[PDB]
Amino acid sequence: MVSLPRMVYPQPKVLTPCRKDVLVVTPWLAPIVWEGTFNIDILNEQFRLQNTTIGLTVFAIKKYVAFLKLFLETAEKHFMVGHRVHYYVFTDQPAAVPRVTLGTGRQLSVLEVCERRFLSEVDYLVCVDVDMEFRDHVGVEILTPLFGTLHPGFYGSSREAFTYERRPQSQAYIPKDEGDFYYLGGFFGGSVQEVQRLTRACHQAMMVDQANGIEAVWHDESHLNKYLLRHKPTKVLSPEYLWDQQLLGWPAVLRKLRFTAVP
Ligand SMILES: CCCCCCO[C@@H]1O[C@H](CO)[C@H](O)[C@H](N)[C@H]1O[C@@H]1O[C@@H](C)[C@@H](O)[C@@H](O)[C@@H]1O
Ligand SMILES: [Hg+2]
Ligand SMILES: [Hg+2]
Ligand SMILES: [Hg+2]
Ligand SMILES: [Hg+2]
Repeated sequence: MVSLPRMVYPQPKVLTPCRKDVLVVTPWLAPIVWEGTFNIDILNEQFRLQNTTIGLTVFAIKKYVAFLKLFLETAEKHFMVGHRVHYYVFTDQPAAVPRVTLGTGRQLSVLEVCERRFLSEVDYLVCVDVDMEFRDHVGVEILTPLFGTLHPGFYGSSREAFTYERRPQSQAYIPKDEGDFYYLGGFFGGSVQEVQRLTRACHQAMMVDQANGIEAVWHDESHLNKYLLRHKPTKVLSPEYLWDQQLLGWPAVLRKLRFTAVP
């Protein structure tokens, strides 16, 4: 809304692509976020001017409460640093949640296991798994009305290979000739409104399947892929945002491993 201040930085080169080894924009013109595609300084400016508040949700149940400490600490070093952050930890063990020191402007809410709440406390919801750790920068370059992340195991495969729900009896069914990408169920987000619409669409889809006595091959992840097929995300994060180094190594194509799994 408000204008940006004087800024000095490398002039974008029209005849010089940033990256030439990967697709940096989808067929529906949504950027695909890769290191080297964005100037964080510009993006930080734009989002700070709007005093943007990002909500980060995680569900730590049972033995998973153990990953909270590493998760929160690493997030404190790489997640939306400089912006307002609100962590929402949904757990079945409120007292097991570790006491993590948070930077200023960042807070944490423990929810023992409504929506209207999210609409008033944050501008964006980022939803991920807890058994993870941040290893590098994960910032506002990902914020958009709706985004999904490319699965680290199929980002170089053809649709026919994707592990979509192939049974026509499931609401998550996707034929072999349909599909843009295979998105990860453990890293998606967008505005509060768009994220609730997605989760509401999936919950209903999952009920219909249960009533029909069937469960999608990859559960939640199967429905997400179906919803994102019909509602193209406004931004797609590259595999840099969710990788398993132990299981997949470190390809030259990935200049950074931002969010990874904890062996
Ligand atoms: C992250 C490694 C990618 C390649 C392994 C296959 O990944 C699995 O893919 C299915 C869908 O086809 C599900 O998404 C599984 N959850 C994926 O497992 C992955 O690997 C295991 C070991 C865990 O790290 C899991 O979190 C990963 O998604
Ligand atoms: Hg969420
Ligand atoms: Hg869905
Ligand atoms: Hg769901
Ligand atoms: Hg979902």
